[PDB]
Amino acid sequence: NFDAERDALNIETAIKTKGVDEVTIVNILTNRSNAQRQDIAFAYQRRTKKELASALKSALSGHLETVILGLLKTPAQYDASELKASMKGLGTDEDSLIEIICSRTNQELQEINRVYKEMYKTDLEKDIISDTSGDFRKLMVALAKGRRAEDGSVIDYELIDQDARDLYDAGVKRKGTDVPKWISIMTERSVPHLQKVFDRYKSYSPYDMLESIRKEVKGDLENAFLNLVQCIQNKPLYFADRLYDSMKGKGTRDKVLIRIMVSRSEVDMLKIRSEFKRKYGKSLYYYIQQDTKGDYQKALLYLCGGDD
Repeated sequence: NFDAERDALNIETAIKTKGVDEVTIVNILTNRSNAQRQDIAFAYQRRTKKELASALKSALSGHLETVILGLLKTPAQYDASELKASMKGLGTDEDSLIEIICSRTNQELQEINRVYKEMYKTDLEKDIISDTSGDFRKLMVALAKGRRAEDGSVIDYELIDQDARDLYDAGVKRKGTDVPKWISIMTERSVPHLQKVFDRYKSYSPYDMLESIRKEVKGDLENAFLNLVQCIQNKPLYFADRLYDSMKGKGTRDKVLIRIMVSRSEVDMLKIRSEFKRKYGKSLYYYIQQDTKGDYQKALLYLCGGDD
């Protein structure tokens, strides 16, 4: 059962069923890859004459709408749209903002940039500028460029030690504000490289990288750098934490959990589950199931993908 024509027919049926049949809509869409869902949208329009995203908007509501509409976007469109979303307000959610931009590669970031401009008729860099300020704007602008180095074949041990010390020297030896130095090293070196930088940093600081930050820069670049480093060091662990933080406490910050599950079900969902189990003892399946209800939850559970 990947047959677009049959998928589109079953969804048309399910959408025109008196009172909609969400069970079917969810069983189909959360069990097809992003590419497969694109062929279904196509075949659905071809078949019904209306766009599928449009048909589901009318058919669906609450959190399930949000989940299903997101899934229909290609990854770049999705990211593009969640960057718009999260940078509205003064430009509010600075966490969500790194979440989306840390954790994409240079090439995903060129697509995001290109599409963003297309959907919103304005460069991503301009809204970041509008919706952020101070050093956070300088950081986000530079990340969004997606200009990290790629990879030298042998591990470039030479440059690591230099960066390690330089981060320590700018951050906490000299210390006020050679924050530019932090911005550049954190944005222009490859992830693997920076992972090693974070290990060798321990040699220079009495604290590990994360501990060293706690107390430095306060201006969001404290909290923004705690997020970026976790994200570089260990993406699965990073999303696992953010997933848990969204589901902890009375109720749920359903934006973060939805975005993550939709955005990561095809990238590293298995490692995320793995890490989540070890760090909190319970599986991701379980907190979701518990913390969500209805067709909404089984849509997440399907995107979670497995009972652990």
